[PDB]
Amino acid sequence: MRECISIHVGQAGVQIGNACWELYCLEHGIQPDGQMPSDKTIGGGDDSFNTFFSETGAGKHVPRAVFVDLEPTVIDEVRTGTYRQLFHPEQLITGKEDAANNYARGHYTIGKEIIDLVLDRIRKLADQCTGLQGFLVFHSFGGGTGSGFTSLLMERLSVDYGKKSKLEFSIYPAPQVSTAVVEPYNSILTTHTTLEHSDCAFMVDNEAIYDICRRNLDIERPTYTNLNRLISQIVSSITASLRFDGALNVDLTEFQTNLVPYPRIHFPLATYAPVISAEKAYHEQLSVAEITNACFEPANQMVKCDPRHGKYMACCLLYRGDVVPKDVNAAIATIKTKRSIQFVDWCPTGFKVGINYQPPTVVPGGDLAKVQRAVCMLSNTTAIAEAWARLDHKFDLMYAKRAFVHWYVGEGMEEGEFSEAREDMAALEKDYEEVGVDSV
Amino acid sequence: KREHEREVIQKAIEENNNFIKMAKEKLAQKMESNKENREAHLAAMLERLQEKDKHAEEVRKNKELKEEA
Amino acid sequence: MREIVHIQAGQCGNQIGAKFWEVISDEHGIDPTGSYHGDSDLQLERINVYYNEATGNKYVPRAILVDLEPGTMDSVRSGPFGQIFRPDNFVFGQSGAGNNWAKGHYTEGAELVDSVLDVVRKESESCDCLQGFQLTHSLGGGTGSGMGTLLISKIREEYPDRIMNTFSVMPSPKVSDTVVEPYNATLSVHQLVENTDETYCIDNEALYDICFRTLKLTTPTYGDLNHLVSATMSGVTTCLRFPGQLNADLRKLAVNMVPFPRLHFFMPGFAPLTSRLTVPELTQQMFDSKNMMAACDPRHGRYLTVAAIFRGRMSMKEVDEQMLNVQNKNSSYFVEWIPNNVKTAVCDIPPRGLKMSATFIGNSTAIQELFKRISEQFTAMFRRKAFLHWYTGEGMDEMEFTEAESNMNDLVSEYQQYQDATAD
Ligand SMILES: CC[C@H](C)[C@@H]([C@@H](CC(=O)N1CCC[C@H]1[C@H](OC)[C@@H](C)C(=O)N[C@H](C)[C@@H](O)c1ccccc1)OC)N(C)C(=O)[C@@H](NC(=O)[C@@H](NC)C(C)C)C(C)C
Ligand SMILES: Nc1nc2c(ncn2[C@@H]2O[C@H](COP(=O)(O)OP(=O)(O)OP(=O)(O)O)[C@@H](O)[C@H]2O)c(=O)[nH]1
Ligand SMILES: Nc1nc2c(ncn2[C@@H]2O[C@H](COP(=O)(O)OP(=O)(O)O)[C@@H](O)[C@H]2O)c(=O)[nH]1
Ligand SMILES: [Ca+2]
Ligand SMILES: [Mg+2]
Ligand SMILES: [Mg+2]
Repeated sequence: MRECISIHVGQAGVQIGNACWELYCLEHGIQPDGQMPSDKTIGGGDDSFNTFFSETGAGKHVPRAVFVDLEPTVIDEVRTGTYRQLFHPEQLITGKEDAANNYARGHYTIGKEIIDLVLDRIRKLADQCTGLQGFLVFHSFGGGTGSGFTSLLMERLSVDYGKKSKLEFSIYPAPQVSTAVVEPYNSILTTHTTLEHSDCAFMVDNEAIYDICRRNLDIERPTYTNLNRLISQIVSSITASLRFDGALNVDLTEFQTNLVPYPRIHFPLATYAPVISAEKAYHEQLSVAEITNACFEPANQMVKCDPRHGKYMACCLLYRGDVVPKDVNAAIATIKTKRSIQFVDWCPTGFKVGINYQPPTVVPGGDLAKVQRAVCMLSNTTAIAEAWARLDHKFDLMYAKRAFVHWYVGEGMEEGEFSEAREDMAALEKDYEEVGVDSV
Repeated sequence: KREHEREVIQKAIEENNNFIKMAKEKLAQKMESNKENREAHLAAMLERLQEKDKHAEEVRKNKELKEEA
Repeated sequence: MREIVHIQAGQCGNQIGAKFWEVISDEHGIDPTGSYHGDSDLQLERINVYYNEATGNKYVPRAILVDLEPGTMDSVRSGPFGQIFRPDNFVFGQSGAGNNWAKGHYTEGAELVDSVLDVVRKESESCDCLQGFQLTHSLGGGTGSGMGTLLISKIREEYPDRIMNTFSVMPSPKVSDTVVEPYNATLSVHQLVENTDETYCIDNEALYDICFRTLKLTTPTYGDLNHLVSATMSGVTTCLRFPGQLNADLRKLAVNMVPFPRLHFFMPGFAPLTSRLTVPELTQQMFDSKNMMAACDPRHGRYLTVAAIFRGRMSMKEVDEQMLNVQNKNSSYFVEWIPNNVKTAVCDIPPRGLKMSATFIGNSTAIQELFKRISEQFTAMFRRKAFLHWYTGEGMDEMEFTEAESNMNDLVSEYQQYQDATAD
């Protein structure tokens, strides 16, 4: 019951999936061959970790996950890597030719050749569930597959599963690690196409993560491996309420109720603490009060933007580890005194809090210190729209000269789809302005 | 009150079904339009290349005509 | 898994072609007999992009050698790496093209083109997933320029969805005194603007100037020029041949480099340029006009797009800092309406004989200087209708010359239009 199916799309989605599933295995005590000695029910069960793992008669715990990419070389590393036994081969799906950083190839020319096979494999996972809750979809904004195939997939999932919930983890581009000049086009196209199909989307700004790795972990030039280990901790924080239970645990769906006041306003800002190196964490106790305060420091946000220049519509705190109610209540009291957190006039101001007692885990060879307690704040702030404005501006610069547009038109797209997508983004920015205005 | 309860749940079903229906139709429209556009772009490209072939035939025809004179 | 088919045509095409295969064979640890004897797995990771595997673990270049006379190809065959090529992939006539584009394109070349296509199909059929074609050729002669462009058209007809890439050697009076060269080049450029996706402009003018002025070679040989060419071709194909993130295949390169379909002519550059370095120095030099393989000053135009490739063991932090520095300090020379238009790749494997090197690929509107130089030479002959009988005698019409000139001048106009454009 309450199963969640994860779908990892394109290089970024797949590589982040690697990092997340490895971390989940460590958190639950699952070996790379999928055995879990602590699990006494063989071949099934309804424990909390079963929302994310099915089981075979032979004791294997198998991710409820599909990996899909339009070329094989990234998923091939999964197929031959450390966790190769973890996945059934049919969960790992590849084509031969990728989308070449072109939304149109991912959604149409190339994506159309594999979409039916992908849905068939998702259906096999869905059939195993006794109460499927929804999907978690991981993908880049910038890549041709991450943008175009994800959009196609989300549209097809709405048809095949109706309003079954679909959440996204979406990688927002940064120039330090970007690989295509047309990423703003792909970003706007996929955000427009997916908007009415997604219930909640957590944007992960690669520049924010890049900065945190440089500044907090003293990593000179972060790699995708550095970025993805940090990202996976944030994803783990957010999915922890689904995978563990405890008296103080609050389900992700309850946070979602508070976080989404209108269907289109569904992009929470995540902020995570503590991000600290072993060297600096040694002989340093980071209290509940300290990690909570860090949630309101924009340096720790997953998306670059300034909530102090915006208004809040909701604030959720997701704690894990050695965290007791009295300390959380005292920390929030302090914050409400010292920080001006301004809410819109039509929302209550109380923070919604969940606590999971299982402490954070780290993967061997990482740069993150292992800590006794951590927190992820999820906030609904008008400031998140800053991220749209930056992308929309880059789109506008190129589109005004129709730069690169012929690559899309040559694959069957029309200029009307570009302008329609950009107009939807203009309307989204206007929606975020409007919810911030005081009531009459 | 019971009639109202029935109406509310049938409304929920109808709106879910209509969402699926319109998603389904939008997608079929988009895919057909894309297919036709891409095929037309390829057709035009081939058409131009085939005109080059014809032109080349004329060039050789022209050379042959010049030759005996 | 993503194969490239290589075609080399005419004297120049086969000369630089052979050198390219010698150079990357060494980089991938392939010996002249096709046997692998290398030290690192990174050498074999993407070997199938350029080589077929045969029995007994032999690697054979996916290469087709084309000419209308047999001399150069005989030279290649009894070369160092002559035996590495597939014998059936040598396709040659006997009568030559006499430095006549019309012979290459309409007459002699047209008689040989079908047997070349037979070899192309054989190589393409056995591909797991063909990405496209790369052609080496000169624009000044008759076979490479005329038959080379004919092959492009024919291949495009049967593979219209694949990428077509050329390494095109531009003629210069300094290197050769053949009078008809601007005709052959202008007729060629007319074909390339319509039918290739990306063309590297290898300018003999620039090659001669580097050899004479920089390398201080009093009398540069063709061998000297080709040394630059092979270094360059190695550099710009590094991201295709070794594992990597950026511009890792022909189509992703094109999507990053070509904002408008006709503007697909690149100015390559290489550092260091030496004959008998810090990251800041590498970076300075690769953006330096003295290091460009096309005879154009980038400070006389603006960059639409740039790809930079660094090779060797170096600090990626430093490379990132220096690339940001170059763009910031020279912001006027990058079009503001294409954000983030400079992409950088680093490959750990240096080229033979260097600790580190840098290769530059620019789509700069200053490339119009190259086309203007040709156009000037062209029009000087064509205004007085000089030497046209060579071409009309093969059946060509004057109007085709006019159209070719017209198209090339249009290409120049378009570079200027985008050089002049502003964001606001
Ligand atoms: C500047 C134009 C080319 C570059 C030079 C060069 C030709 C060359 O290198 N030639 C003519 C094929 C033989 C080759 C060289 O000969 C010494 C060998 C060693 C070679 O470079 N071999 C290389 C490794 C080989 O791959 C190869 C490449 C191309 C062709 C043949 C062989 O010789 C100085 N030439 C014609 C010249 O310098 C001649 N200059 C002129 O003709 C001038 N007008 C009088 C202009 C056109 C340059 C002088 C000899 C009078
Ligand atoms: N955080 C993170 N970002 C990544 C990773 N891989 C790629 N990206 C980002 O994703 C964008 C590029 O899209 P990719 O996911 O590589 O492309 P793809 O989905 O495989 O699509 P095609 O290759 O075009 O078929 C750029 O913004 C990259 O910085 C990763 O492992 N982690
Ligand atoms: N860089 C370089 N240029 C060459 C070489 N051989 C010929 N060329 C140039 O190519 C043009 C002549 O074309 P060529 O290839 O000799 O004629 P083809 O055999 O009919 O293609 C002239 O501008 C020459 O300067 C070479 O080995 N290297
Ligand atoms: Ca069990
Ligand atoms: Mg990819
Ligand atoms: Mg010659």
